[PDB]
Amino acid sequence: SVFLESDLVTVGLAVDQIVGVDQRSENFSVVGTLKLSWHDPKLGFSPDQCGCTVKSFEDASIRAVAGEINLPLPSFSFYNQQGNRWSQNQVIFVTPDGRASYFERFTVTLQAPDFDFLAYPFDRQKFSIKVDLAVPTNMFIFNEIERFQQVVGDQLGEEEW
Amino acid sequence: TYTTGSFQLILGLNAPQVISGEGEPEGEVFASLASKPEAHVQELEIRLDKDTRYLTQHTRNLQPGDTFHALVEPIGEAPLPRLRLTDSGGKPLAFGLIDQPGESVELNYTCDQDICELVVHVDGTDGQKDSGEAVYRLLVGINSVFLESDLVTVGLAVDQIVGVDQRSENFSVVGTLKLSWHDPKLGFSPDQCGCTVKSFEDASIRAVAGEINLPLPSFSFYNQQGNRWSQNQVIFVTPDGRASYFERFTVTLQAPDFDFLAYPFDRQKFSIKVDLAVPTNMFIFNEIERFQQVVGDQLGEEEW
Amino acid sequence: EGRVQHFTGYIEDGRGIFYSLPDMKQGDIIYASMQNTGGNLDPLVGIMAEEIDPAVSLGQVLEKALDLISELTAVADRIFLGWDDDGGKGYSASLEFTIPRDGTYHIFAGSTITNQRLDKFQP
Ligand SMILES: [Ca+2]
Ligand SMILES: [Ca+2]
Ligand code: NA
Ligand code: NA
Repeated sequence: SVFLESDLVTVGLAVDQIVGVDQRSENFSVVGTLKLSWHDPKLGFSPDQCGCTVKSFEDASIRAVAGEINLPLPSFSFYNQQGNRWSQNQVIFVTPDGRASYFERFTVTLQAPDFDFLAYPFDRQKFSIKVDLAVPTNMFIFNEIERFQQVVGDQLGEEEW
Repeated sequence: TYTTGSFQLILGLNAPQVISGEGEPEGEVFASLASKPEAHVQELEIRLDKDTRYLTQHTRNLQPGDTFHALVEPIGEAPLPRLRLTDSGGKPLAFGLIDQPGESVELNYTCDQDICELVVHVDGTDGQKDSGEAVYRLLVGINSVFLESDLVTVGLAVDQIVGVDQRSENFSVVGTLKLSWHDPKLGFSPDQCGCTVKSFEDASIRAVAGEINLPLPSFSFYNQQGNRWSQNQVIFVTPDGRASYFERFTVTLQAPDFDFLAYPFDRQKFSIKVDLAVPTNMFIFNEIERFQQVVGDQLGEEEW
Repeated sequence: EGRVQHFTGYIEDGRGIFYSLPDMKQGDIIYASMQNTGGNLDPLVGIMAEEIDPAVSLGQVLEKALDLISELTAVADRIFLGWDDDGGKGYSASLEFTIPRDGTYHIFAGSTITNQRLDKFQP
Protein backbone atom coordinates (compact mmCIF):
# COMPACT_ATOMS: atom_id res chain seq x y z
CA SER A 1 0.00 0.00 0.00
CA VAL A 2 2.67 2.61 -1.01
CA PHE A 3 0.27 4.93 -2.89
CA LEU A 4 -2.75 6.59 -1.33
CA GLU A 5 -6.05 5.04 -2.49
CA SER A 6 -9.57 6.56 -2.76
CA ASP A 7 -11.89 5.25 -0.09
CA LEU A 8 -14.80 3.33 -1.56
CA VAL A 9 -18.42 4.31 -1.27
CA THR A 10 -21.42 2.09 -1.95
CA VAL A 11 -24.40 4.27 -3.06
CA GLY A 12 -28.02 3.28 -3.42
CA LEU A 13 -31.20 4.83 -4.67
CA ALA A 14 -34.87 4.02 -4.79
CA VAL A 15 -37.98 5.86 -6.01
CA ASP A 16 -41.43 5.75 -4.25
CA GLN A 17 -43.39 8.35 -6.33
CA ILE A 18 -43.11 10.02 -9.73
CA VAL A 19 -44.99 13.10 -8.51
CA GLY A 20 -44.75 15.70 -11.31
CA VAL A 21 -43.82 16.15 -14.96
CA ASP A 22 -43.54 19.49 -16.69
CA GLN A 23 -43.68 18.69 -20.39
CA ARG A 24 -43.46 22.35 -21.51
CA SER A 25 -40.29 23.11 -19.46
CA GLU A 26 -38.74 19.63 -20.03
CA ASN A 27 -38.24 18.74 -16.25
CA PHE A 28 -39.86 16.45 -13.66
CA SER A 29 -40.27 15.77 -9.96
CA VAL A 30 -39.69 12.60 -7.94
CA VAL A 31 -39.77 11.31 -4.35
CA GLY A 32 -37.14 8.75 -3.28
CA THR A 33 -34.52 7.35 -0.88
CA LEU A 34 -30.71 7.94 -0.84
CA LYS A 35 -28.11 5.81 0.99
CA LEU A 36 -24.29 6.06 0.93
CA SER A 37 -22.14 3.67 3.02
CA TRP A 38 -18.31 4.03 3.03
CA HIS A 39 -15.40 2.95 5.26
CA ASP A 40 -12.97 5.75 6.32
CA PRO A 41 -10.76 4.99 9.35
CA LYS A 42 -10.02 8.68 9.99
CA LEU A 43 -13.19 9.54 12.03
CA GLY A 44 -12.75 6.43 14.21
CA PHE A 45 -14.93 6.88 17.29
CA SER A 46 -13.46 5.45 20.54
CA PRO A 47 -16.30 4.01 22.57
CA ASP A 48 -15.75 4.94 26.23
CA GLN A 49 -16.39 8.74 25.63
CA CYS A 50 -19.95 8.32 24.38
CA GLY A 51 -20.72 4.99 25.94
CA CYS A 52 -22.10 3.81 22.60
CA THR A 53 -21.51 1.91 19.38
CA VAL A 54 -23.15 4.74 17.35
CA LYS A 55 -22.42 8.46 16.78
CA SER A 56 -25.23 10.25 14.91
CA PHE A 57 -25.30 13.51 12.95
CA GLU A 58 -28.83 14.43 12.03
CA ASP A 59 -30.49 17.04 9.78
CA ALA A 60 -27.45 18.13 7.89
CA SER A 61 -25.60 17.85 4.64
CA ILE A 62 -22.53 15.76 4.38
CA ARG A 63 -20.96 19.11 3.47
CA ALA A 64 -22.14 20.70 6.68
CA VAL A 65 -20.96 17.79 8.80
CA ALA A 66 -17.53 17.91 7.07
CA GLY A 67 -17.34 21.59 7.90
CA GLU A 68 -18.31 20.99 11.55
CA ILE A 69 -15.84 18.09 11.87
CA ASN A 70 -13.32 19.81 9.58
CA LEU A 71 -12.46 16.59 7.63
CA PRO A 72 -13.28 15.21 4.15
CA LEU A 73 -16.51 13.34 3.37
CA PRO A 74 -18.26 12.12 0.21
CA SER A 75 -20.60 15.09 -0.45
CA PHE A 76 -22.83 14.94 -3.56
CA SER A 77 -25.46 16.82 -5.53
CA PHE A 78 -28.42 15.71 -7.66
CA TYR A 79 -26.99 16.92 -10.97
CA ASN A 80 -29.91 18.65 -12.63
CA GLN A 81 -31.62 19.86 -9.48
CA GLN A 82 -33.97 22.79 -9.94
CA GLY A 83 -34.05 25.13 -6.93
CA ASN A 84 -34.28 23.37 -3.54
CA ARG A 85 -34.91 19.82 -2.41
CA TRP A 86 -37.20 18.79 0.44
CA SER A 87 -35.07 16.33 2.47
CA GLN A 88 -36.55 14.49 5.45
CA ASN A 89 -35.25 11.73 7.79
CA GLN A 90 -31.83 13.09 6.91
CA VAL A 91 -28.98 11.49 8.86
CA ILE A 92 -25.32 10.40 8.88
CA PHE A 93 -24.11 7.55 11.15
CA VAL A 94 -20.52 6.84 12.15
CA THR A 95 -19.37 3.83 14.07
CA PRO A 96 -15.99 3.42 15.86
CA ASP A 97 -14.56 1.29 12.97
CA GLY A 98 -14.61 4.18 10.51
CA ARG A 99 -17.67 2.70 8.88
CA ALA A 100 -20.08 5.51 7.93
CA SER A 101 -23.52 5.79 6.33
CA TYR A 102 -25.83 8.49 4.94
CA PHE A 103 -29.65 8.05 4.76
CA GLU A 104 -32.04 10.60 3.16
CA ARG A 105 -35.61 10.43 1.94
CA PHE A 106 -36.01 13.32 -0.51
CA THR A 107 -38.32 15.13 -2.92
CA VAL A 108 -36.41 16.77 -5.78
CA THR A 109 -37.21 18.55 -9.00
CA LEU A 110 -35.00 17.70 -11.97
CA GLN A 111 -34.29 19.18 -15.38
CA ALA A 112 -34.53 16.53 -18.12
CA PRO A 113 -34.19 18.01 -21.60
CA ASP A 114 -33.93 14.42 -22.78
CA PHE A 115 -37.59 14.85 -23.18
CA ASP A 116 -38.88 14.67 -26.75
CA PHE A 117 -42.65 14.91 -27.11
CA LEU A 118 -42.72 14.47 -30.86
CA ALA A 119 -44.73 11.26 -31.00
CA TYR A 120 -47.16 12.20 -28.18
CA PRO A 121 -49.07 10.21 -26.85
CA PHE A 122 -47.13 7.39 -28.47
CA ASP A 123 -43.90 8.89 -27.13
CA ARG A 124 -41.59 7.12 -24.69
CA GLN A 125 -39.43 8.87 -22.08
CA LYS A 126 -36.33 8.71 -19.84
CA PHE A 127 -36.45 9.89 -16.24
CA SER A 128 -32.78 9.99 -15.25
CA ILE A 129 -31.81 10.71 -11.65
CA LYS A 130 -28.10 11.59 -11.79
CA VAL A 131 -26.21 11.66 -8.46
CA ASP A 132 -22.68 13.16 -8.89
CA LEU A 133 -20.08 13.48 -6.12
CA ALA A 134 -18.65 16.89 -5.33
CA VAL A 135 -15.04 15.77 -4.82
CA PRO A 136 -12.73 14.08 -7.33
CA THR A 137 -12.23 10.38 -8.17
CA ASN A 138 -8.86 10.48 -6.36
CA MET A 139 -10.60 11.03 -2.95
CA PHE A 140 -13.96 9.24 -3.23
CA ILE A 141 -15.51 7.03 -5.89
CA PHE A 142 -18.68 5.02 -6.17
CA ASN A 143 -17.72 1.32 -6.03
CA GLU A 144 -20.98 -0.57 -5.53
CA ILE A 145 -24.69 -0.27 -6.14
CA GLU A 146 -26.75 -1.14 -3.10
CA ARG A 147 -30.16 -2.66 -3.83
CA PHE A 148 -31.45 -1.56 -0.45
CA GLN A 149 -35.14 -1.72 -1.56
CA GLN A 150 -37.21 -2.19 -4.72
CA VAL A 151 -35.78 0.53 -6.97
CA VAL A 152 -39.17 1.24 -8.50
CA GLY A 153 -42.15 0.30 -6.42
CA ASP A 154 -44.99 -1.47 -8.16
CA GLN A 155 -48.33 0.35 -7.44
CA LEU A 156 -49.96 -0.41 -10.82
CA GLY A 157 -53.44 1.15 -10.50
CA GLU A 158 -51.88 4.58 -10.02
CA GLU A 159 -50.97 4.47 -13.80
CA GLU A 160 -50.37 7.92 -15.45
CA TRP A 161 -46.86 7.14 -16.72
CA THR B 1 -43.93 14.26 47.88
CA TYR B 2 -40.27 13.13 48.16
CA THR B 3 -38.02 14.76 45.50
CA THR B 4 -35.09 13.41 43.49
CA GLY B 5 -31.80 14.40 41.86
CA SER B 6 -28.09 14.98 42.38
CA PHE B 7 -26.27 17.07 44.97
CA GLN B 8 -22.96 18.50 46.20
CA LEU B 9 -22.29 17.94 49.95
CA ILE B 10 -19.64 20.06 51.73
CA LEU B 11 -18.68 18.71 55.21
CA GLY B 12 -16.51 20.79 57.57
CA LEU B 13 -15.23 20.14 61.11
CA ASN B 14 -14.37 23.49 62.78
CA ALA B 15 -14.66 25.22 59.37
CA PRO B 16 -17.21 28.13 59.35
CA GLN B 17 -16.65 28.53 55.52
CA VAL B 18 -18.70 25.35 54.87
CA ILE B 19 -22.03 27.03 55.95
CA SER B 20 -21.15 29.98 53.63
CA GLY B 21 -21.31 27.89 50.41
CA GLU B 22 -17.48 27.55 50.37
CA GLY B 23 -16.09 24.04 49.85
CA GLU B 24 -12.37 23.86 49.05
CA PRO B 25 -11.10 20.39 50.37
CA GLU B 26 -8.44 20.61 53.12
CA GLY B 27 -6.89 18.57 55.96
CA GLU B 28 -7.09 15.02 57.33
CA VAL B 29 -9.88 12.68 56.17
CA PHE B 30 -12.78 12.00 58.65
CA ALA B 31 -15.67 10.44 56.66
CA SER B 32 -17.09 8.42 53.73
CA LEU B 33 -19.58 5.79 52.37
CA ALA B 34 -21.42 3.96 55.18
CA SER B 35 -22.78 0.46 54.33
CA LYS B 36 -25.34 -9.32 50.91
CA PRO B 37 -26.44 -5.98 49.38
CA GLU B 38 -29.78 -4.81 47.90
CA ALA B 39 -31.00 -7.02 45.00
CA HIS B 40 -33.10 -6.34 41.86
CA VAL B 41 -34.53 -9.09 39.55
CA GLN B 42 -36.57 -8.91 36.28
CA GLU B 43 -38.63 -11.13 33.96
CA LEU B 44 -39.20 -10.42 30.34
CA GLU B 45 -40.26 -12.85 27.67
CA ILE B 46 -38.24 -11.84 24.64
CA ARG B 47 -39.45 -13.04 21.18
CA LEU B 48 -37.13 -13.74 18.16
CA ASP B 49 -38.83 -13.44 14.72
CA LYS B 50 -37.32 -13.37 11.21
CA ASP B 51 -37.57 -9.54 11.63
CA THR B 52 -35.74 -9.27 14.97
CA ARG B 53 -33.04 -12.01 15.56
CA TYR B 54 -30.27 -10.16 17.57
CA LEU B 55 -31.64 -8.26 20.67
CA THR B 56 -29.81 -6.09 23.21
CA GLN B 57 -30.94 -4.57 26.49
CA HIS B 58 -28.94 -1.82 28.19
CA THR B 59 -28.58 -2.51 31.94
CA ARG B 60 -28.76 0.35 34.39
CA ASN B 61 -25.64 1.31 36.42
CA LEU B 62 -23.90 -1.15 38.85
CA GLN B 63 -21.81 0.01 41.83
CA PRO B 64 -18.28 -1.21 41.98
CA GLY B 65 -18.74 -4.45 43.93
CA ASP B 66 -21.98 -5.78 42.35
CA THR B 67 -22.76 -9.22 40.95
CA PHE B 68 -24.90 -9.83 37.84
CA HIS B 69 -26.69 -13.09 36.94
CA ALA B 70 -28.76 -13.78 33.78
CA LEU B 71 -30.61 -16.83 32.37
CA VAL B 72 -32.40 -17.62 29.12
CA GLU B 73 -34.80 -20.54 28.68
CA PRO B 74 -36.80 -22.00 25.72
CA ILE B 75 -40.62 -21.40 25.75
CA GLY B 76 -41.39 -24.37 23.40
CA GLU B 77 -38.73 -26.71 22.01
CA ALA B 78 -36.88 -23.73 20.46
CA PRO B 79 -33.02 -23.70 20.11
CA LEU B 80 -30.66 -22.62 22.99
CA PRO B 81 -29.45 -19.11 21.94
CA ARG B 82 -26.04 -17.42 22.27
CA LEU B 83 -25.84 -15.24 25.39
CA ARG B 84 -23.29 -12.58 26.40
CA LEU B 85 -22.80 -9.41 28.44
CA THR B 86 -20.82 -6.37 27.27
CA ASP B 87 -20.06 -2.74 28.23
CA SER B 88 -21.72 0.19 26.41
CA GLY B 89 -18.70 0.27 24.07
CA GLY B 90 -19.16 -3.37 23.07
CA LYS B 91 -16.05 -4.85 24.78
CA PRO B 92 -17.14 -8.31 26.04
CA LEU B 93 -17.29 -9.03 29.80
CA ALA B 94 -18.78 -12.55 29.76
CA PHE B 95 -20.18 -15.44 27.70
CA GLY B 96 -23.13 -17.81 28.12
CA LEU B 97 -22.26 -21.30 29.38
CA ILE B 98 -24.84 -23.91 28.27
CA ASP B 99 -25.79 -25.84 31.47
CA GLN B 100 -25.51 -29.48 32.80
CA PRO B 101 -28.84 -30.81 31.27
CA GLY B 102 -28.58 -28.39 28.31
CA GLU B 103 -31.82 -26.37 28.83
CA SER B 104 -30.54 -22.91 30.01
CA VAL B 105 -27.55 -20.89 28.71
CA GLU B 106 -26.46 -19.00 31.87
CA LEU B 107 -23.83 -16.27 32.32
CA ASN B 108 -22.22 -14.56 35.32
CA TYR B 109 -20.23 -11.37 36.17
CA THR B 110 -19.46 -9.08 39.18
CA CYS B 111 -18.42 -5.38 38.70
CA ASP B 112 -15.04 -3.46 38.39
CA GLN B 113 -15.32 0.44 37.82
CA ASP B 114 -17.17 3.18 39.84
CA ILE B 115 -19.43 3.11 36.75
CA CYS B 116 -20.03 -0.29 35.13
CA GLU B 117 -22.78 0.35 32.61
CA LEU B 118 -23.55 -3.17 31.25
CA VAL B 119 -25.36 -4.45 28.09
CA VAL B 120 -26.99 -7.93 27.68
CA HIS B 121 -27.05 -9.68 24.25
CA VAL B 122 -29.07 -12.71 23.03
CA ASP B 123 -28.88 -13.85 19.35
CA GLY B 124 -30.74 -16.36 17.11
CA THR B 125 -27.88 -16.18 14.64
CA ASP B 126 -27.46 -19.98 14.63
CA GLY B 127 -29.91 -21.23 12.02
CA GLN B 128 -32.21 -20.25 9.14
CA LYS B 129 -35.55 -19.02 10.55
CA ASP B 130 -38.05 -21.90 10.00
CA SER B 131 -41.55 -20.22 10.46
CA GLY B 132 -39.84 -17.38 12.42
CA GLU B 133 -41.51 -18.08 15.78
CA ALA B 134 -39.03 -19.28 18.44
CA VAL B 135 -39.53 -17.25 21.70
CA TYR B 136 -37.63 -17.16 25.05
CA ARG B 137 -38.05 -16.46 28.75
CA LEU B 138 -35.18 -14.21 29.95
CA LEU B 139 -34.33 -13.95 33.64
CA VAL B 140 -31.99 -11.25 34.89
CA GLY B 141 -30.67 -9.88 38.16
CA ILE B 142 -28.18 -7.81 40.17
CA ASN B 143 -27.37 -9.80 43.41
CA SER B 144 -35.84 -1.79 36.80
CA VAL B 145 -32.89 -4.26 36.39
CA PHE B 146 -33.15 -3.03 32.78
CA LEU B 147 -33.49 0.67 32.05
CA GLU B 148 -36.87 1.25 30.36
CA SER B 149 -38.25 3.54 27.60
CA ASP B 150 -40.13 6.49 28.99
CA LEU B 151 -43.76 6.49 27.91
CA VAL B 152 -45.37 9.12 25.77
CA THR B 153 -49.09 9.68 25.29
CA VAL B 154 -49.70 11.26 21.84
CA GLY B 155 -52.88 12.79 20.50
CA LEU B 156 -54.11 14.21 17.24
CA ALA B 157 -57.16 16.02 15.95
CA VAL B 158 -58.10 17.47 12.56
CA ASP B 159 -60.11 20.76 12.10
CA GLN B 160 -59.96 21.17 8.27
CA ILE B 161 -59.19 18.96 5.27
CA VAL B 162 -58.07 21.95 3.20
CA GLY B 163 -56.62 20.55 -0.06
CA VAL B 164 -56.43 17.42 -2.18
CA ASP B 165 -54.19 17.04 -5.20
CA GLN B 166 -55.72 14.20 -7.19
CA ARG B 167 -53.08 14.32 -9.97
CA SER B 168 -50.02 14.21 -7.63
CA GLU B 169 -51.64 11.77 -5.14
CA ASN B 170 -51.15 14.02 -1.97
CA PHE B 171 -53.32 16.18 0.33
CA SER B 172 -53.31 18.97 2.87
CA VAL B 173 -54.79 19.16 6.37
CA VAL B 174 -55.02 21.48 9.39
CA GLY B 175 -54.90 19.95 12.89
CA THR B 176 -53.67 19.78 16.51
CA LEU B 177 -50.73 17.76 17.98
CA LYS B 178 -50.17 16.94 21.67
CA LEU B 179 -47.49 14.74 23.29
CA SER B 180 -47.36 14.31 27.11
CA TRP B 181 -44.59 12.18 28.71
CA HIS B 182 -42.97 11.81 32.15
CA ASP B 183 -39.11 11.94 32.18
CA PRO B 184 -37.40 12.76 35.50
CA LYS B 185 -34.12 13.77 33.85
CA LEU B 186 -36.12 16.83 32.62
CA GLY B 187 -36.60 18.07 36.21
CA PHE B 188 -36.86 21.77 37.04
CA SER B 189 -35.92 22.85 40.60
CA PRO B 190 -38.28 25.62 41.58
CA ASP B 191 -36.29 28.35 43.35
CA GLN B 192 -34.45 29.51 40.11
CA CYS B 193 -37.60 30.54 38.26
CA GLY B 194 -39.89 31.01 41.20
CA CYS B 195 -42.52 28.94 39.38
CA THR B 196 -44.16 25.56 38.92
CA VAL B 197 -43.92 25.91 35.07
CA LYS B 198 -41.02 26.26 32.59
CA SER B 199 -42.02 27.06 28.99
CA PHE B 200 -40.16 26.61 25.70
CA GLU B 201 -42.04 28.30 22.91
CA ASP B 202 -41.73 28.42 19.10
CA ALA B 203 -39.32 25.60 18.66
CA SER B 204 -39.02 21.99 17.67
CA ILE B 205 -38.58 19.34 20.25
CA ARG B 206 -35.35 18.76 18.30
CA ALA B 207 -34.23 22.33 18.79
CA VAL B 208 -35.06 22.34 22.49
CA ALA B 209 -33.14 19.05 22.95
CA GLY B 210 -30.16 20.66 21.25
CA GLU B 211 -30.39 23.79 23.44
CA ILE B 212 -30.80 21.71 26.62
CA ASN B 213 -28.44 19.01 25.32
CA LEU B 214 -30.70 16.12 26.53
CA PRO B 215 -32.98 13.54 24.85
CA LEU B 216 -36.62 14.31 24.00
CA PRO B 217 -39.31 12.58 21.93
CA SER B 218 -38.83 14.38 18.57
CA PHE B 219 -41.06 13.31 15.65
CA SER B 220 -41.85 13.96 12.01
CA PHE B 221 -45.05 13.75 9.96
CA TYR B 222 -43.94 10.83 7.80
CA ASN B 223 -44.94 11.83 4.30
CA GLN B 224 -44.54 15.57 4.75
CA GLN B 225 -44.07 17.53 1.55
CA GLY B 226 -41.78 20.56 1.98
CA ASN B 227 -42.51 22.67 5.08
CA ARG B 228 -45.26 22.76 7.68
CA TRP B 229 -46.91 25.92 9.00
CA SER B 230 -46.87 25.43 12.80
CA GLN B 231 -48.55 27.94 15.12
CA ASN B 232 -49.14 28.06 18.92
CA GLN B 233 -46.10 25.82 19.12
CA VAL B 234 -44.95 25.11 22.69
CA ILE B 235 -43.33 22.64 25.11
CA PHE B 236 -44.08 22.75 28.87
CA VAL B 237 -41.94 21.18 31.59
CA THR B 238 -42.78 21.00 35.24
CA PRO B 239 -40.30 20.24 38.09
CA ASP B 240 -41.60 16.62 38.36
CA GLY B 241 -40.26 15.64 34.95
CA ARG B 242 -43.75 15.78 33.51
CA ALA B 243 -43.58 17.34 30.03
CA SER B 244 -45.99 18.24 27.22
CA TYR B 245 -45.88 19.40 23.58
CA PHE B 246 -48.76 21.36 21.93
CA GLU B 247 -48.83 22.36 18.21
CA ARG B 248 -51.57 23.48 15.86
CA PHE B 249 -50.27 22.80 12.35
CA THR B 250 -51.00 22.91 8.62
CA VAL B 251 -49.16 20.16 6.72
CA THR B 252 -49.07 18.79 3.22
CA LEU B 253 -48.73 15.02 2.93
CA GLN B 254 -48.04 12.50 0.18
CA ALA B 255 -50.69 9.77 -0.02
CA PRO B 256 -50.14 7.42 -2.96
CA ASP B 257 -52.84 5.27 -1.38
CA PHE B 258 -55.00 7.25 -3.64
CA ASP B 259 -56.76 5.31 -6.38
CA PHE B 260 -59.13 7.35 -8.52
CA LEU B 261 -60.31 4.48 -10.68
CA ALA B 262 -63.98 4.54 -9.71
CA TYR B 263 -64.28 8.37 -9.63
CA PRO B 264 -66.68 9.88 -8.45
CA PHE B 265 -67.80 6.63 -6.83
CA ASP B 266 -64.31 6.16 -5.40
CA ARG B 267 -63.63 6.25 -1.66
CA GLN B 268 -60.29 7.26 -0.11
CA LYS B 269 -57.89 7.07 2.88
CA PHE B 270 -56.34 10.20 4.35
CA SER B 271 -53.64 8.82 6.66
CA ILE B 272 -51.72 11.18 8.94
CA LYS B 273 -48.68 9.18 10.07
CA VAL B 274 -46.68 10.59 13.01
CA ASP B 275 -43.37 8.67 13.48
CA LEU B 276 -40.84 9.33 16.26
CA ALA B 277 -37.26 10.16 15.34
CA VAL B 278 -35.53 8.08 18.02
CA PRO B 279 -35.82 4.34 18.65
CA THR B 280 -38.35 2.25 20.61
CA ASN B 281 -35.68 1.67 23.29
CA MET B 282 -35.72 5.41 24.27
CA PHE B 283 -39.28 6.60 23.61
CA ILE B 284 -42.46 4.82 22.57
CA PHE B 285 -46.07 5.82 22.14
CA ASN B 286 -48.06 4.23 24.99
CA GLU B 287 -51.47 5.92 24.90
CA ILE B 288 -53.85 7.72 22.60
CA GLU B 289 -55.19 10.95 24.01
CA ARG B 290 -58.69 11.87 22.84
CA PHE B 291 -58.01 15.48 23.70
CA GLN B 292 -60.78 16.81 21.36
CA GLN B 293 -63.19 15.54 18.70
CA VAL B 294 -60.72 13.81 16.29
CA VAL B 295 -62.60 14.99 13.24
CA GLY B 296 -64.39 18.29 13.57
CA ASP B 297 -67.96 18.25 12.38
CA GLN B 298 -68.69 21.31 10.13
CA LEU B 299 -71.12 19.53 7.77
CA GLY B 300 -72.23 22.28 5.34
CA GLU B 301 -68.64 22.70 4.18
CA GLU B 302 -69.04 19.27 2.39
CA GLU B 303 -66.55 18.62 -0.50
CA TRP B 304 -65.16 15.36 0.89
CA GLU C 1 11.83 11.41 42.43
CA GLY C 2 11.37 8.80 39.56
CA ARG C 3 12.42 8.98 35.88
CA VAL C 4 9.97 9.42 32.97
CA GLN C 5 9.88 9.13 29.14
CA HIS C 6 7.21 10.10 26.54
CA PHE C 7 6.48 8.25 23.26
CA THR C 8 3.93 8.75 20.49
CA GLY C 9 3.01 6.16 17.84
CA TYR C 10 0.40 4.54 15.58
CA ILE C 11 -1.10 1.07 15.58
CA GLU C 12 -1.73 0.49 11.87
CA ASP C 13 -3.59 -2.85 11.59
CA GLY C 14 -3.86 -4.13 15.17
CA ARG C 15 -0.24 -5.27 15.16
CA GLY C 16 1.97 -3.61 17.78
CA ILE C 17 5.33 -1.80 18.04
CA PHE C 18 8.35 -2.99 20.09
CA TYR C 19 10.42 -0.68 22.37
CA SER C 20 13.72 -2.14 23.75
CA LEU C 21 14.91 -1.51 27.33
CA PRO C 22 18.64 -2.37 27.67
CA ASP C 23 20.40 -2.78 31.09
CA MET C 24 17.33 -3.43 33.32
CA LYS C 25 18.13 -4.18 37.01
CA GLN C 26 16.98 -6.80 39.63
CA GLY C 27 14.34 -5.09 41.79
CA ASP C 28 13.68 -2.03 39.53
CA ILE C 29 9.97 -1.18 39.04
CA ILE C 30 8.65 -0.39 35.50
CA TYR C 31 5.47 1.74 35.24
CA ALA C 32 3.75 1.91 31.81
CA SER C 33 0.61 3.93 30.81
CA MET C 34 -0.92 3.81 27.29
CA GLN C 35 -3.76 6.27 26.38
CA ASN C 36 -5.71 6.39 23.08
CA THR C 37 -5.19 9.75 21.33
CA GLY C 38 -7.09 9.07 18.06
CA GLY C 39 -8.91 6.30 16.17
CA ASN C 40 -10.81 3.41 17.83
CA LEU C 41 -7.69 1.78 19.37
CA ASP C 42 -8.25 0.03 22.73
CA PRO C 43 -4.64 -0.21 23.99
CA LEU C 44 -2.72 -3.34 25.07
CA VAL C 45 0.63 -2.87 26.83
CA GLY C 46 2.94 -5.81 27.71
CA ILE C 47 6.51 -6.82 28.69
CA MET C 48 8.76 -9.68 27.42
CA ALA C 49 12.60 -10.42 27.47
CA GLU C 50 12.21 -12.82 24.48
CA GLU C 51 10.94 -11.83 20.98
CA ILE C 52 8.40 -14.49 19.98
CA ASP C 53 5.82 -13.18 17.49
CA PRO C 54 2.35 -12.24 18.93
CA ALA C 55 0.57 -11.44 15.54
CA VAL C 56 0.20 -15.10 14.30
CA SER C 57 -1.79 -16.86 17.21
CA LEU C 58 -3.48 -13.59 18.29
CA GLY C 59 -4.46 -13.92 14.60
CA GLN C 60 -5.59 -17.49 15.38
CA VAL C 61 -7.64 -16.32 18.42
CA LEU C 62 -9.56 -13.93 16.02
CA GLU C 63 -10.46 -16.92 13.80
CA LYS C 64 -12.27 -18.73 16.68
CA ALA C 65 -16.09 -18.13 16.87
CA LEU C 66 -16.05 -19.81 20.37
CA ASP C 67 -15.19 -18.03 27.09
CA LEU C 68 -12.99 -15.57 25.09
CA ILE C 69 -11.76 -13.73 28.21
CA SER C 70 -10.50 -17.16 29.33
CA GLU C 71 -9.03 -17.92 25.82
CA LEU C 72 -7.29 -14.50 25.52
CA THR C 73 -6.24 -14.54 29.23
CA ALA C 74 -4.50 -17.94 28.69
CA VAL C 75 -2.65 -16.77 25.51
CA ALA C 76 -1.56 -13.36 27.00
CA ASP C 77 -0.34 -14.87 30.32
CA ARG C 78 1.73 -17.39 28.33
CA ILE C 79 3.27 -14.96 25.74
CA PHE C 80 3.95 -11.95 28.13
CA LEU C 81 5.62 -11.86 31.57
CA GLY C 82 3.23 -9.04 32.50
CA TRP C 83 0.41 -7.38 30.52
CA ASP C 84 -2.51 -4.93 30.51
CA ASP C 85 -5.71 -4.00 28.51
CA ASP C 86 -6.61 -0.44 27.53
CA GLY C 87 -10.25 -0.28 28.37
CA GLY C 88 -9.98 3.52 28.29
CA LYS C 89 -8.78 4.26 31.85
CA GLY C 90 -11.58 2.03 33.35
CA TYR C 91 -9.36 -0.99 32.53
CA SER C 92 -6.47 1.32 33.48
CA ALA C 93 -4.46 0.88 30.30
CA SER C 94 -1.32 0.62 32.46
CA LEU C 95 0.79 -1.84 34.49
CA GLU C 96 3.43 -1.97 37.21
CA PHE C 97 6.15 -4.66 36.80
CA THR C 98 9.13 -5.45 39.09
CA ILE C 99 12.09 -6.72 37.01
CA PRO C 100 12.90 -10.35 38.14
CA ARG C 101 16.54 -10.53 36.81
CA ASP C 102 19.21 -8.36 35.04
CA GLY C 103 18.99 -8.08 31.22
CA THR C 104 17.48 -6.51 28.07
CA TYR C 105 13.65 -6.40 28.04
CA HIS C 106 11.07 -5.37 25.45
CA ILE C 107 7.65 -3.75 26.10
CA PHE C 108 4.90 -4.35 23.45
CA ALA C 109 2.57 -1.43 22.55
CA GLY C 110 -0.43 -2.43 20.47
CA SER C 111 -4.10 -3.29 20.18
CA THR C 112 -6.17 -5.64 22.29
CA ILE C 113 -8.87 -7.88 20.78
CA THR C 114 -12.29 -6.38 21.59
CA ASN C 115 -15.82 -6.18 20.27
CA GLN C 116 -16.84 -2.57 19.34
CA ARG C 117 -20.48 -3.06 18.30
CA LEU C 118 -23.83 -3.92 19.88
CA ASP C 119 -25.58 -4.98 16.61
CA LYS C 120 -23.35 -8.11 16.36
CA PHE C 121 -20.49 -9.59 18.42
CA GLN C 122 -17.54 -9.91 16.00
CA PRO C 123 -14.32 -9.08 17.96
CA1 LIG D 1 -35.75 17.88 -25.02
CA1 LIG E 1 -51.42 4.73 -6.27
NA1 NA F 1 -60.45 21.11 -0.32
NA1 NA G 1 -48.74 12.66 -12.04
